[PDB]
Amino acid sequence: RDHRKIGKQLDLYHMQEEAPGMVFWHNDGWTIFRELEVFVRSKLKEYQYQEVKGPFMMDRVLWEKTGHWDNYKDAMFTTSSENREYCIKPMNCPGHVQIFNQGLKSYRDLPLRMAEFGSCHRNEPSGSLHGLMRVRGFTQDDAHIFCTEEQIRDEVNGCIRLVYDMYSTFGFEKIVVKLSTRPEKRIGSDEMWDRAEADLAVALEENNIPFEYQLGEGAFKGPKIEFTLYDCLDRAWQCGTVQLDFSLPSRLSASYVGEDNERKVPVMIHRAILGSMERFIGILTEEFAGFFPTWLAPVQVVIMNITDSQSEYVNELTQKLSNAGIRVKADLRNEKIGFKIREHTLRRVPYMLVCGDKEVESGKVAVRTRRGKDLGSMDVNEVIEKLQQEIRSRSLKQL
Amino acid sequence: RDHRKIGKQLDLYHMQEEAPGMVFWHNDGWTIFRELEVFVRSKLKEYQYQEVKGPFMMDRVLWEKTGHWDNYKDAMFTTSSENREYCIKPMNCPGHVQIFNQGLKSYRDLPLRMAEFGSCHRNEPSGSLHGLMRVRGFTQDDAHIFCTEEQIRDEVNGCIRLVYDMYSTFGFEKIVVKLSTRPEKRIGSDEMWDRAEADLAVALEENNIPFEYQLGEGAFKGPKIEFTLYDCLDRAWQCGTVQLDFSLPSRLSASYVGEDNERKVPVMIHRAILGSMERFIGILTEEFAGFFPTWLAPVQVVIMNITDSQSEYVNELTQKLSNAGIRVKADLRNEKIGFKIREHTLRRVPYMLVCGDKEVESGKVAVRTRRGKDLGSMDVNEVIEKLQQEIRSRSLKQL
Ligand SMILES: *C(=O)[C@@H](NC(=O)c1cccc(O)c1O)[C@H](O)Cc1ccc([N+](=O)[O-])cc1
Ligand SMILES: *C(=O)[C@@H](NC(=O)c1cccc(O)c1O)[C@H](O)Cc1ccc([N+](=O)[O-])cc1
Ligand SMILES: [Zn+2]
Ligand SMILES: [Zn+2]
Repeated sequence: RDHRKIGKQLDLYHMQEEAPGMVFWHNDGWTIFRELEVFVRSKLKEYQYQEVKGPFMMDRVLWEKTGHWDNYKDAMFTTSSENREYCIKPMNCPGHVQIFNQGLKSYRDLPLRMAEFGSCHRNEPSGSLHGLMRVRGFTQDDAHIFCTEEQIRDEVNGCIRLVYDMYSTFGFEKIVVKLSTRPEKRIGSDEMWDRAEADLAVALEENNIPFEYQLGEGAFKGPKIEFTLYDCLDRAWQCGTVQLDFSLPSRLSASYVGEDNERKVPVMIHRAILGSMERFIGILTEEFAGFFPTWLAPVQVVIMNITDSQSEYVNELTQKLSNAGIRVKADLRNEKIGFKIREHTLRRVPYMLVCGDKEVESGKVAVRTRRGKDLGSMDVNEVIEKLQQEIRSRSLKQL
Repeated sequence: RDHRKIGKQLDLYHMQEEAPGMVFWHNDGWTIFRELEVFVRSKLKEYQYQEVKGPFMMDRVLWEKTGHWDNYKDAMFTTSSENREYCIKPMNCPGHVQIFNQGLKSYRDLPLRMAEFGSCHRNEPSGSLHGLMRVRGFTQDDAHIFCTEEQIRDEVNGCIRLVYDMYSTFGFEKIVVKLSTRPEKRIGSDEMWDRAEADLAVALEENNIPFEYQLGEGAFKGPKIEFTLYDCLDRAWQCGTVQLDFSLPSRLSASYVGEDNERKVPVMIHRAILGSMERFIGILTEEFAGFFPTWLAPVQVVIMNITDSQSEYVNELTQKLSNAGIRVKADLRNEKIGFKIREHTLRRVPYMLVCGDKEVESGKVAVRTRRGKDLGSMDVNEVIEKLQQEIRSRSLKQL
């Protein structure tokens, strides 16, 4: 249960000192990463999130208008061009406000939910880097919700449902929720904080979450919620964050016309469910110990001949499974079938299809699982339907 | 036919001086961009391209090992960290060789086709920037093929087929192909160039392409092919490039074990079909004048009520179309139906579904196109099937 060893064994990714803290994703690791994005996109569709893409660097003058910039200016990579200085973005939020500021908005556009899979970079001390857990370049399942004060409770509800629904998909059902105190120095009126804290407290009560208040001081932007999942080793991983912001929309001049035809500043809700997805893949690799569920497995099925007489059949099957949307590989190598099955079992391929002489003549295929279970000779279409159901439902367990 | 005006009208993207040459993609522009990636991914699947992801910056020491670095060092953004200097990648190729250099390879791994949608940045003079056509950050449909000398002809054939097949999808069928001369200063033996030029010439003859030899000097890496499409205004756009490389794999220490058990340097083939995809969207926006084909349209269907009596029906329909994989929006605003239809026609929505009292009671829906064609009342499932066929086939024209 070391994602760096499993990552190497399954050829998921690598790192080198020429680019510290930045992942080289190999084909199979990138497959897992794209599948996670597909999964995230399907869950946001339910809430009608927009999906946007912001630029990788912006003028330092823009970043200086955010606020508590001094505290983070040390962690950003900077660059320059034509006597102008840029920061590689360490966060997507100011870019999202730029998109919100294009076009007059009014109350009828809110809540405006805007998600991005945007790569961000931070200049972390090299001594703290570790595998996929602590990186310099990361992509989170990021989004920002622009809403009114009244809409906070409903919007925080949606985030809560999204956290519990996405975590359970992977088998994470023990979840701890920590609310945050209000620090000495904050932006915003006391009244505005008091109402927002009421929204958060009401939203957690309706869902019956047992929350604690965290001992350390919270942010200056607004109240904050952090979600911690526990893996099968009962290890704690803080992944989800919901952060209210009364500061950034005002600093970057976001506004909308309200019902009273009066110009107002939207509330921003920053939130991420998985957090850094490089890290979440690290957690998953260890949670499953490399036995990825079928929908996540880089290679879902391997089809093998016993002799060269079945090679044309195996290629036919492979094309058929591939056209049915299954990540499938043919293994036509000159190796004994017991050698091939063992090799692909060690590489954690969910299903293994064996094609001898009986199967070419019958139109069927012999099915073995990576756990060693012998499922017998099955019709090709039966196998396809069963595989498609396991994939579309993102089932955690096999047939 | 100005993509910057159409881009603004349809709310596809914007740019600002805080990040010159770098696109802020809005929801609808990003939808087009992701659809293009889906399309590219489906065409590469046919050739079993891998898809990888490399880091955004690498040590300047690595970039200096490439060769003709002096010529391009002026165009890269540089940054630094812990008394070490990095270049924001202006190209994906050295990152792909790093991935190839992880793991011993042999002849049985070749050809190894490795694609990436990787964002790259170049420090272009601000005076040359223009819309989506000349940017500082761009993503091309990039790939690198590692192969043997013998495999060049077959590999170049695949690229040729991919160029003609992808361009025709968008309606581009007039294509001009230019081969390149051999410059005075080149890397590689004369013999190695002579054989590779024979591979390229044979590959073009088999496909019956009329090629010209370009007047200007070619690259020093190897022979080169450029493909130029013509749009409906008969404007020439050079998009595809196939560039042989005998230099980079040797400089960055790529090798494989051959059949004779002898260590050898692979040939690299750099290729892109669409080129910069920001630019290709610009070309498409002008080619279609904003009337995107259904599969590309940011919003494929809009469903409208006439009064509040049909709102529940419209929401039901919307959820049904959405579950069927159609990008669909309900328009329940308090506006006359003729006003709503005109508005969504001006925004180039392919299909418009009108729900009055007759349609709620009949279970049908009235269909109007963005060209003004009245298709009559249709069963909901008929509409879904027709829409799914137009989408899955990426048809250029409506029903
Ligand atoms: C304030 O913005 C706070 N943001 C978050 O905690 C946050 C959580 C989930 C999603 C998004 O988009 C969020 O912004 C804070 O700014 C986060 C932050 C910490 C450190 C640095 N840094 O460069 O050292 C930047 C941002
Ligand atoms: C040599 O590599 C040549 N490459 C290409 O033309 C190319 C075409 C299609 C796909 C890929 O991946 C390619 O590399 C050349 O290096 C391209 C290049 C031009 C200019 C700069 N620059 O930073 O000024 C970098 C690379
Ligand atoms: Zn944020
Ligand atoms: Zn290249």
